[PDB]
Amino acid sequence: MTKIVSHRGANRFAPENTFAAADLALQQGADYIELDVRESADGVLYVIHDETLDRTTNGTGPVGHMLSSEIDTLDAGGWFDDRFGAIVPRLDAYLEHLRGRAGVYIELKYCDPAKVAALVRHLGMVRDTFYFSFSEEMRQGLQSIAPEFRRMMTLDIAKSPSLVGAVHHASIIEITPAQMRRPGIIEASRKAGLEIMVYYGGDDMAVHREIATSDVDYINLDRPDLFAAVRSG
Amino acid sequence: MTKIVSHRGANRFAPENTFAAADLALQQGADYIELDVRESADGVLYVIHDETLDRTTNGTGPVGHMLSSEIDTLDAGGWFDDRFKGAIVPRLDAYLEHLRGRAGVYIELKYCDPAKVAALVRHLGMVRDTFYFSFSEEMRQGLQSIAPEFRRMMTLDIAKSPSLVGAVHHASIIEITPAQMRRPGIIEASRKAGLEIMVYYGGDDMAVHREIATSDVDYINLDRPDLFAAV
Amino acid sequence: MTKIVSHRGANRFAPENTFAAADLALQQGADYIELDVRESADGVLYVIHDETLDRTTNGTGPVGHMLSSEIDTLDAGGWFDDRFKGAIVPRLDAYLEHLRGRAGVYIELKYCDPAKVAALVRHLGMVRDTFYFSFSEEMRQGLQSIAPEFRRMMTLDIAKSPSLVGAVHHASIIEITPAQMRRPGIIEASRKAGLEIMVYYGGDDMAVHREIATSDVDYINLDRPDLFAAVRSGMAELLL
Amino acid sequence: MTKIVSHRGANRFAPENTFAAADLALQQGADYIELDVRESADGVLYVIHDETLDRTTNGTGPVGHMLSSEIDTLDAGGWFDDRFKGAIVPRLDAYLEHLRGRAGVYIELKYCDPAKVAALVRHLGMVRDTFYFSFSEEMRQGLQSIAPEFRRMMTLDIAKSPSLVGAVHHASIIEITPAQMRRPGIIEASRKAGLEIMVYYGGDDMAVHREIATSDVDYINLDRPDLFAAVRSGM
Amino acid sequence: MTKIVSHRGANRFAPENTFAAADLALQQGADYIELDVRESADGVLYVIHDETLDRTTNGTGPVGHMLSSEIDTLDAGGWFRFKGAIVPRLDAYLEHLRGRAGVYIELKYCDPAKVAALVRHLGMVRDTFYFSFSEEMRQGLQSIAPEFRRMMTLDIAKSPSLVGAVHHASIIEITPAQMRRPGIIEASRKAGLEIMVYYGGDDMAVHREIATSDVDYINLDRPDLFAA
Amino acid sequence: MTKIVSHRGANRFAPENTFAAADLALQQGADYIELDVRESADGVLYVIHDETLDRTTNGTGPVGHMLSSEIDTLDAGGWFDDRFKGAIVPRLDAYLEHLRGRAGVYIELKYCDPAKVAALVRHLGMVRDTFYFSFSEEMRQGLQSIAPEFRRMMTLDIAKSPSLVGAVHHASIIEITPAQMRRPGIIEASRKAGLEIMVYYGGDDMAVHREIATSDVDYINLDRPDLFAAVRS
Repeated sequence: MTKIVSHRGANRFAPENTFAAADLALQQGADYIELDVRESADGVLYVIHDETLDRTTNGTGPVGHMLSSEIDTLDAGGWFDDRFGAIVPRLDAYLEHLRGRAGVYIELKYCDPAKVAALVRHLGMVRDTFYFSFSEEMRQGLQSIAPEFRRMMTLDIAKSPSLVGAVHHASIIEITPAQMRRPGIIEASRKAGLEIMVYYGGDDMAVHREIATSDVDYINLDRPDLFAAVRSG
Repeated sequence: MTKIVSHRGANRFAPENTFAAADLALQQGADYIELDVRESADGVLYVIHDETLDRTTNGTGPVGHMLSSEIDTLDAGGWFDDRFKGAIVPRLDAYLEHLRGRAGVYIELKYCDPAKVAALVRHLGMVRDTFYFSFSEEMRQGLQSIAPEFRRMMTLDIAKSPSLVGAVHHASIIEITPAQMRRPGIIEASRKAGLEIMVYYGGDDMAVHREIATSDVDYINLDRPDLFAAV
Repeated sequence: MTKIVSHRGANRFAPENTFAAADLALQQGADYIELDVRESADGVLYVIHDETLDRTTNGTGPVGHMLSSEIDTLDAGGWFDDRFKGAIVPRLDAYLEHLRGRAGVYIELKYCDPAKVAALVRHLGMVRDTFYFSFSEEMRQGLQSIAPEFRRMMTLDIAKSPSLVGAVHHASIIEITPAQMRRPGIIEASRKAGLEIMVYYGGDDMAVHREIATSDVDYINLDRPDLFAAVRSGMAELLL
Repeated sequence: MTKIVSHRGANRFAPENTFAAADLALQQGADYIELDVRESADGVLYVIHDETLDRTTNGTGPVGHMLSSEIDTLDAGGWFDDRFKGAIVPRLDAYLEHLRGRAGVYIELKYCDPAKVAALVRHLGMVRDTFYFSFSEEMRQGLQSIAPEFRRMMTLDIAKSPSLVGAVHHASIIEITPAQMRRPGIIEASRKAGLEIMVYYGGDDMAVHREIATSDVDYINLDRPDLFAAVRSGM
Repeated sequence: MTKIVSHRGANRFAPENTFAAADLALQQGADYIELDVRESADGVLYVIHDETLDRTTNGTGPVGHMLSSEIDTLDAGGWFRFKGAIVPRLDAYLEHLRGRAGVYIELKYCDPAKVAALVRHLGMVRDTFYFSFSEEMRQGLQSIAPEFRRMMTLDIAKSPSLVGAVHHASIIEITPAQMRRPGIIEASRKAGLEIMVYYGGDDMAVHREIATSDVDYINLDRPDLFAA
Repeated sequence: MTKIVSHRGANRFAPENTFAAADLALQQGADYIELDVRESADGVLYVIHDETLDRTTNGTGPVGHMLSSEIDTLDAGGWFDDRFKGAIVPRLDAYLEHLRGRAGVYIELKYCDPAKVAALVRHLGMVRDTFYFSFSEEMRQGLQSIAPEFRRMMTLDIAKSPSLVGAVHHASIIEITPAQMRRPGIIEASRKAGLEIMVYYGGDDMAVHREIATSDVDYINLDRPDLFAAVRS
């Protein structure tokens, strides 16, 4: 049965990357929660997609340039609705809060891979966690510090299912719906012994079904509720 | 339920690292089969333990100095029982193709070329059902560089602590002696670490076998598949 | 005398990267066959240049997304000429075996598993007569830690300086444009560095071929073995 | 002015590797404190020398097979004296925080997770006033790839030459025996390489201490802070 | 106290990357002399910024394609009282500066092994730090000389806590705008980093700002002003 | 034909690793000169085998602990014979300078800075005419990381199989013993692996010399060039 990976939490009904967005996703049936990591000017791990506070908080400028004390005081939920001054979660709490409740797909944006390794190791969440990053710097870093961690590569970058493990040292391959459909793509990913996650952040119930129907291990989506119902069938 | 890992195949009643010994262990309920691998003078991958041929074949000297053509000649069963005269020193090549689909494989690199092992396993598509280890640092470094994604294991005697099996030795699997399986905190520390757990037994004591089947262990490295299957 | 490196076979008279373009190249006096490698969806090493099958086959899309079983189906000659209707997309497998004992091979990795390439060559015993290159930094580093000892080359365009081919790029062979060949100190620096020199041309100006054949150059990476071979035979006589 | 490095603390008057030993050393004049890092079965960084609890605690067996829960239960002081019956096995956690701002710290990894150490140190902002070493190659290489910016030392016995401390061992500090210190070439060669100089001793000969203080050395890896402390003052 | 790093000498008063621009700046109170290094076709280190000879020489083309011999010929003073000024070999330039100042070496494109050997030989490790916009040059030197001092700009590291943890540098460089921002210097100090500020701006009003700030180095293009 | 590798120089007629012992070797027709490098306390690369200055000089103590200034002033010939009174321990600097153009150089690192070696050989343009080795894994890993290009040898004793001389020890040259040279499959395997072959002897049983010279061997690591040389003529 395909597991649900919630892309930045219950994105459509709660401020992305918030305990609320996260808690909501767990309610709608998400099996995993995806988050994005960044580091404050003073070395603290936070959950936030953008490089700057602007788009999703009461603050502005590079998160890398701000100290945590200030960051910990920003509003990260009012921009969505007044019903939400949610905090820019610290990977510290955000993870401890998720531990035991779900798996976490951690995507490094820019931070210290060592701190991530040390933390995940401290919490004992190695098995139930997997990594990725568009930053080559981050991948190599995490690849050198934590080879044993589960990581994933996109077919888009790997060029071939056979190279996801061989070249990108990953055990999970992310493919689009178009790639999911191509006959050999799944058989190949399977020959390579990869878990398979398909990315789709839309509303087409049909697409959700077709995925819940295919030989796929995960779905990285922006609407867990929909896929959860389709999985109901 | 604990999975069975046949150490050198059912060697108590068959020649170790032989198709016979392996098919035997397989028939006695083995879930995985463990191999020993070395490379010939001319780069061929063989399933043999000792560095030399003397002990388990009718040949002599270092395996690294004999051509594959001469090796495929030797008898790898005679020394054991007369009932084993044909017994060849299997080629990792053919040995894995055979097991491919009948069981899992635990490949211990004695001394060879990691690249050829990774090329081989990736071609047979046996990445998910195999794991590695070596007492040679050189071999582990090579394999670690060539195939980080590969599942591997470290023993507790080397890692010093379960918290270091993955963190320091990049292992996903931890192997422990039955004694260590007894220490209350060891199995728990390993689970905290998220490692798979395997115990090396291969004894006669059917009680220990039942004790391990009882504990929260994932695999049991064995010399007597027969016994454990019953339990 | 200068050695000839056939750029993806005698491509001007045969479908590039094809057993046909290669045999032609051999018959025409080439000492090395240059070939491009990519990997199928299921990990089979193939000889083909483009990322997609569209141009040199009757198939379409990325090769990385198609299973070798269907790939072996395609026709890699038909597009060049009716004479080549059933040319297959060579499996590095067969190709290298067919070339072993017949020529040297210059293997350019486009995108594939370095481990498989190194493993295959070590098995055929072809490490002395093959050299590598790749435009993909990822492929280069992969092969650099997997096969530090293989023979490799770097372009001056990338190395910036002959002295950096081996120093920074770990290569023992430098590739140069005809223009850089003419620069007085380039061939000399490369010589001080202990590098083998290769000039990439592949045009059809007889003058250039004769010039190159006349310079202090070890190899000529070209598109027309027929031309350079003539010029070279001419040199051979004088050599007598 | 030669700075003093207290090897496992004032181990000559207090149970080694305990806060008691650390504060005592601080008082005898210590500039730096030396620890040894091990790791519990569940990944908690502890300050204890031996691979086994036996010799310096009321616990027995490998430190790596025991959960922090039980370790935090041991008596790392009683064996030394009744005055210290209380003593606990210091978690690198708190031990470091307690020293931060009060003294420099020489961290010697026995066997543990380099990553856990590098993260802890960065989080505590103690990068600068701290330096590392280890006799485990596995440990040094682990730390070398994870934290190459850290300050670290190499013993001459291993580096063979002073010009190889940095070039081959990537170290910034060279440890020298009082003997090797005497050779006029050793010290000058070290300085040429831009190295810091530390002399390991831990002996009680006021004779030696005087000489070391005499020499052109930066640190002295001591076992008797009081002795050299007195000698330094006089100068 | 804040030290002065001369961005390839007093490039404003004398031909950049020259013994002249080095002496002048050194005389004006400069503490360090920043220099740009490239390698000739026959492998000789040379101080010159651009990849091509043109801009600051009577010779043309890439430096990488010219033999040291012919390069030694060129005059890198003309284009600026100076005329016979030569393109300095890192050999002489480094020996010439030893004992008189620190040296900030910025690798443009060359062999890190040659640089490390040279600096190790000359006993100049402690008084020198590195950088390079080239990932290749940085990884090369990082693997060859982990111990050398190096800097990463905040522009690239994104966070002060990442200058050492990710780019393995002990020196962080920043702009004045960044210098002005509160918690930046603070975070930089927590990471135990040395702080350098780039500013080739004559606004003597900012030179005053920097001076009063908690900086360690000032990589200026006009030493004189800051010296005042 | 077989190239001659003068192991430490003409051993029975001139103090090992000396200018005198090298020039003498060249006369007996040596093609290559094997050296042993060690670094002086102050960073100078010298040519000397032992870790200490005892056995081969009038000085004493580990070479690494003595400054170059001093070492330069020592006597490396008197120990051998009054004839070589004054022989100096050769800096790899001038020793390579002196050999460039007249011989191949087998540079065996004992314990020094691989970068210093690397830079030197690069500057003197002697990359093609030299190959390397070291029993020290520490030295081998460093040279390997700094100069993968350099040609290097590995003994079959260590590689366990000619097929691993390249694949694992990244070397193109395999040094074997006469004993192994006699074993059938060996030399052939080495050829299948495209390896250059070198045999170590240093003995004086001139029968063997010819056995080696009549074998498919490219190099001979000798103690007596004079002998093998004449067997060559």
